[PDB]
Amino acid sequence: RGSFVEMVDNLRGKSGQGYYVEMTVGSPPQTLNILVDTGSSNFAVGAAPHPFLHRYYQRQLSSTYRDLRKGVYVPYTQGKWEGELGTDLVSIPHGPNVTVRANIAAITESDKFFINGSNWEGILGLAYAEIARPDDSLEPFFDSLVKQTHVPNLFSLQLCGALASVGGSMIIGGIDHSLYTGSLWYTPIRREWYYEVIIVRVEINGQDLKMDCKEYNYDKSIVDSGTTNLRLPKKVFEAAVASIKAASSTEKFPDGFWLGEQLVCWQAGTTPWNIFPVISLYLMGEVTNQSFRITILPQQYLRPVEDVATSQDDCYKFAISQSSTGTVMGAVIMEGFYVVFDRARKRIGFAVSACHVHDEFRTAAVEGPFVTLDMEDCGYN
Ligand SMILES: CCOc1ccc(C(=O)Nc2ccc(F)c([C@@]3(C)N=C(N)OCC3(F)F)c2)nc1
Ligand code: NA
Ligand code: NA
Repeated sequence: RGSFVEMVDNLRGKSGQGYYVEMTVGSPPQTLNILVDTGSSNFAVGAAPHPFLHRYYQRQLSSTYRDLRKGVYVPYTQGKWEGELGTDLVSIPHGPNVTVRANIAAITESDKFFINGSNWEGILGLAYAEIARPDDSLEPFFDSLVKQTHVPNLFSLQLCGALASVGGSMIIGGIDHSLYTGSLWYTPIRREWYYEVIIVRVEINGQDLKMDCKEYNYDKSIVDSGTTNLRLPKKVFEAAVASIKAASSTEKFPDGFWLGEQLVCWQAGTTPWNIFPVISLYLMGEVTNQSFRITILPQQYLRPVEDVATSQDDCYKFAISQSSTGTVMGAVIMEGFYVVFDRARKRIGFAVSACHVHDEFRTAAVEGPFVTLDMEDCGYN
């Protein structure tokens, strides 16, 4: 409990391509890099020589592979994958010292799923059986892990943002206290499908947006390591952009910047971080009428875009975007914080991440308690 030196720094990635962990599947073990995704529930790996993939799962080489004789077709908003279901032995080399027999979807056809130039070749869905494909009887990886071993039913994620390499830690079965400063504050998991939570108040530079709080969770809010942006429901995004624009008035930007339709660039070394406001989300706390708040910086929500082969300078993408699927606390929130997915107690903890990017005027923050009434009304039904 509290100290997991073998798992610290077991995540890697490149800016904008996600965080992956090394895993092995089959006997003898086949090594694969697997995207860590708290916003889905399937363990699905490339199983055929797609030209973007460095490595793929070759079932015919595993003596422990069992075929489930069932296909799975999974369409997303953009892109899709299709695969064949099976189970095999799975390990995490920089994880606990155990082997699990787990469901795997061997991906045999996909479209817009794998990223050209990325170093991962499958996805580890860490959320619950209820959003598993094809249905909730396909047991997710983490549930198999907790059933078959003595690993405690929680994991924690420290995502450290930055061609450029990102890194992080996924502590499986526990919390490592060197990964955060101050205290952890916990918000209830409202329902176990996504890691769904409830936002009770939103402030821009300390100014309340003053919306009905059910607008903040329309139709859900979730914590998702497999999404880059802070996504906000359309109505909330309009109000939030309007405050942000007002708060940073000392400079003007094309409208398209705020919509993610164009980048903005300044000369190297001179990003004026200080004209942009902090953003605070208050979350439902553990006790009636009690909330706490997490605050991120422009260093989290203005993301550097390295590969602009038609510019000299320092270009950034605005990484807060409008959503129709509810609020998504993606890598933009999570790179501020050490986040604890405490499934045994159905709660999610946040603490200031010991690695988050900041400057000498401001820092990400997790603070409470605050008195907030009517937090139950904030959930959408
Ligand atoms: C800081 C960068 O963070 C990231 C960058 C890229 C990526 C990435 O490619 N994610 C990614 C790729 C394919 C995919 F299928 C998914 C799914 C299943 N999972 C989530 N939660 O949302 C989109 C999705 F439902 F389709 C995510 N993720 C995080
Ligand atoms: Na057990
Ligand atoms: Na600590």
